[PDB]
Amino acid sequence: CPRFLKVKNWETEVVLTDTLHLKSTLETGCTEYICMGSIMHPDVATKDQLFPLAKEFIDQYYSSIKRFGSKAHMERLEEVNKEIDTTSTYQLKDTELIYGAKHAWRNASRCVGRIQWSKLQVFDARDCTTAHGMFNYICNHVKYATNKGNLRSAITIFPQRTDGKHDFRVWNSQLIRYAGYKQPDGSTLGDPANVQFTEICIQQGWKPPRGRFDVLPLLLQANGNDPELFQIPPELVLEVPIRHPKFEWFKDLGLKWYGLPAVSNMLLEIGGLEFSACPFSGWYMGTEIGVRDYCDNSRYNILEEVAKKMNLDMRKTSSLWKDQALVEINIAVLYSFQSDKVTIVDHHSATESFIKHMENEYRCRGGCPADWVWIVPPMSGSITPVFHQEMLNYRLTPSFEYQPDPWNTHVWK
Amino acid sequence: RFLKVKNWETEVVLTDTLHLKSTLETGCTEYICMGSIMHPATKDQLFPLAKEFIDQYYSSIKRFGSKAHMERLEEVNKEIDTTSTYQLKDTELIYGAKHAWRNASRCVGRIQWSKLQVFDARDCTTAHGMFNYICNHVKYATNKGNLRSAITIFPQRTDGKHDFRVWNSQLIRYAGYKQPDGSTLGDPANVQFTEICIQQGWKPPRGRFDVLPLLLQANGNDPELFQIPPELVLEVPIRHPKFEWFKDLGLKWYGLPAVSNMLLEIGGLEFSACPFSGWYMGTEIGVRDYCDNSRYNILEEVAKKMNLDMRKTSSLWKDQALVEINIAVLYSFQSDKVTIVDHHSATESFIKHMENEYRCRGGCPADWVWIVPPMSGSITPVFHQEMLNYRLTPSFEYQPDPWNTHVW
Ligand code: HEM
Ligand code: HEM
Ligand SMILES: Cc1cc(N)nc(CCc2c(F)ccc(CCCN(C)C)c2F)c1
Ligand SMILES: Cc1cc(N)nc(CCc2c(F)ccc(CCCN(C)C)c2F)c1
Ligand SMILES: C[C@H](O)[C@H](O)[C@H]1CNc2nc(N)[nH]c(=O)c2N1
Ligand SMILES: C[C@H](O)[C@H](O)[C@H]1CNc2nc(N)[nH]c(=O)c2N1
Ligand SMILES: [Zn+2]
Repeated sequence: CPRFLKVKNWETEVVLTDTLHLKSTLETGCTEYICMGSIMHPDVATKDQLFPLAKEFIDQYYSSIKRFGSKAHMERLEEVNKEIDTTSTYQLKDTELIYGAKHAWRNASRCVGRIQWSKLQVFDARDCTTAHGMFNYICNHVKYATNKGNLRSAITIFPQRTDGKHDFRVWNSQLIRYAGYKQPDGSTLGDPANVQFTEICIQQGWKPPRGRFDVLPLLLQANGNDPELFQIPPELVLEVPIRHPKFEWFKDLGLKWYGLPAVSNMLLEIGGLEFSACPFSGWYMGTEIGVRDYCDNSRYNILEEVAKKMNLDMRKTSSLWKDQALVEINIAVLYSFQSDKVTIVDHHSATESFIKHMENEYRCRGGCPADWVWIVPPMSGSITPVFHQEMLNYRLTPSFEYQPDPWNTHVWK
Repeated sequence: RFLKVKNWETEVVLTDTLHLKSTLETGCTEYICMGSIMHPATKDQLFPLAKEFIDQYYSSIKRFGSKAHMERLEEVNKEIDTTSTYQLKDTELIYGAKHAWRNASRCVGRIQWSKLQVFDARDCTTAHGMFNYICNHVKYATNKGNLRSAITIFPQRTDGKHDFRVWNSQLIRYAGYKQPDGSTLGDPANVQFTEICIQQGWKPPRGRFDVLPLLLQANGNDPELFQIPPELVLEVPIRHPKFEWFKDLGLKWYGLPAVSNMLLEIGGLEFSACPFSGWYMGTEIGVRDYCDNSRYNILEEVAKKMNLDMRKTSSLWKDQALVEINIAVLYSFQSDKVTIVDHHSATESFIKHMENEYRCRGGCPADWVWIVPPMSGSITPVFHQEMLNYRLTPSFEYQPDPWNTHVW
């Protein structure tokens, strides 16, 4: 690989130089002859696999605190090596855990919100042993991160994987999501993205209200045991009813959304250790709700009803009735969150912040891996500055990774 | 290995085998993806490239290994020997030009690829000849508004000192003028090219929509200026179907999009002058040409006339104005019966095209970064379509601007 790589911004002519790609660890999926940049997704570590992975992370940590090569650095290396020898695994210090989690966010090429990466509140839940205890930790996470609408980014980290038969898992894909119910006639009530998980909950004992916006229960697995159901206390679930500053009829659509986006199905990898339950939360970019959740055809799919109430001609695509309604929906989402004082960022502000963040990372870190396909927002892409910014994508560790859905792998007791 | 692509909206899965036929590089490696980077012979090298292309041509007409196939291979071999190059048959030129379009991973309009009028201009020797060929192209492709796809192919490169080049980036474009007070009148994308035309003698009208002259280089000589006859240049005044004040913005655009700075590569031969044209997708004018900060940059003016609150980004005033501008563009072209396609229809056609190509050909190289439209991405079907990008030949390639290589 070449030592310096240049990226250009085609609207400002700014050229940045990346050297950080030389620390790339895992594979992108691309080759010299094919690029998999738009592919959405392109039994443990042995003692011998673990040694070099831990040393790499420990070296990186001691370099970050300006103590590389120090007595404490060499001592930590030796203590980790011994621990891997006698137990075939090792435990992270609290300092290392916090550094690792922050950097997994810093390295997340698909995240436009990373200017905030260093202000992550890390909750250490490695002492947790039961699903009730997981429920307690998650309730505390939700209450802290919500903060009455002044949202704060946070992560809660449950015990790492050991032999793969004792995984901690949150079976929910996000901590707060709405149920979906398939009907005998083929229609769907609620959120069509969550139909599979809803059916699982119902099979596990959940009594479904069968409404349009039913907060799903938590389904929590500790130490490889069968998962258990818990209802989040509704006073902890902050929600925003959606209304429009101009269209009085918009509130009559009965739409609302939850304030806290909190991913709970990813895997956090630090120094070769695997934290399979590590729910993390931030705050929304408006388009995640107003474009994807609401206007995706396989989601709530409200473009038609909004367009009807806007009295647009919906017979010709070239009237751009979809585009016109999509903007108003996103105007309403941003207006409703700001009116209720719940943190939210519009796509113009977020992408301008990300450009400033990326320039700082190139200057102070030597690069910033970024996945253009994910960074550019799903509406008005080219009137945001990220559209014109060349990006390099590569995988640094620590990182957040996808993992198989737990119902596909769990050995029922 | 067989590679699968999934559409996440329809859950349709396609299987790609065609990528096994590529050997040009993408720029990516196993460790770094450059998918959002815009730009990442001899007798010795020529014959294998020639043979590959002849092979796929005779394989395409189902006479692979025929006597005609055998004879052409040896004919081409003797010619690369005795002349250091070779000349394509007419049938081969047409096939190679259609397939360069079919292979253009960044083009959402490829459902049309085999409806392409190919104009053979390989006997051209002077800039006057190029001008005549180009005027004929423009008149044919414009067709009084019923636009027809076309390409004109000038003589191939020989030693690199005798290149044919269209110095314009598109056949029809608007001049851009650096103002004394610091700003820009016209189109800022073209400020440099406009200055070169003035430096070469063109008398600029210093307006907002001044059609640039053609600047044409033949056989490596200095380029020459030519005015396209105005009756050949079809233009559309932009008005809005509800905002009657929109026409008072004074906006217009040309109907014929015609790229003239790329390089066409067929069987290892390089055609440095190959202007090709089709018809517009509305967002090309309404989103990029009008609203890029480094282009005409009219969002502020439009949002003014709509009386939108412009103090905070979160009112989405930019997004509102953007949609109205794009409604006006489509409405104006359609009212004047000038061919144009909206991004919803275009991307729908491209998904259908992908389906056709997977069935009959085993895949379709496609660049998601370029295929997805610059507005309303995820409400178009391409947003949810996984795509494999790879380089098949014949192809269109970028080349350096001639004013950085030419010696006068
Ligand atoms: C603080 C405000 C934040 C904002 C505005 C934000 C914004 C976003 C957005 C818009 C996406 C694309 C989401 C999608 O289309 O599904 C994304 C992806 C992602 N974010 Fe952030 N995020 C924030 C906080 C966080 C935090 C705290 C973490 C982890 C510590 C994080 C990690 C990620 C990851 C891993 C992805 C990619 C996951 C995937 O591949 O699906 N984000 N973010
Ligand atoms: C017939 C109607 C056509 C439509 C609607 C169409 C649409 C488009 C659009 C919207 C783009 C992106 C352009 C940009 O963002 O600057 C594009 C790219 C491209 N088109 Fe098509 N196109 C058409 C015809 C053609 C023809 C006839 C050719 C060649 C014979 C062609 C070759 C290309 C190439 C090579 C690119 C990629 C350019 C690059 O790499 O920068 N297109 N097309
Ligand atoms: C922490 C946070 C901030 C924010 N603004 N939005 C979210 C929800 C969107 C989102 C992510 F960001 C990251 C990951 C997922 C889930 C991965 C799903 N993959 C397979 C499409 C996600 F759905 C989370
Ligand atoms: C044939 C045709 C149909 C259509 N719809 N639009 C156009 C103009 C846009 C366009 C292209 F398509 C292809 C290439 C360029 C040149 C882009 C500049 N390079 C340096 C990125 C272009 F600017 C041409
Ligand atoms: C940096 C990035 O590659 C660049 O802005 C690309 C992105 N996608 C694009 N897509 C199209 N259709 N046209 C473009 O000019 C671009 N520009
Ligand atoms: C096929 C394609 O990769 C898929 O639709 C991706 C595109 N980009 C995205 N970008 C974001 N932010 N979120 C997404 O879910 C997707 N989906
Ligand atoms: Zn790639």
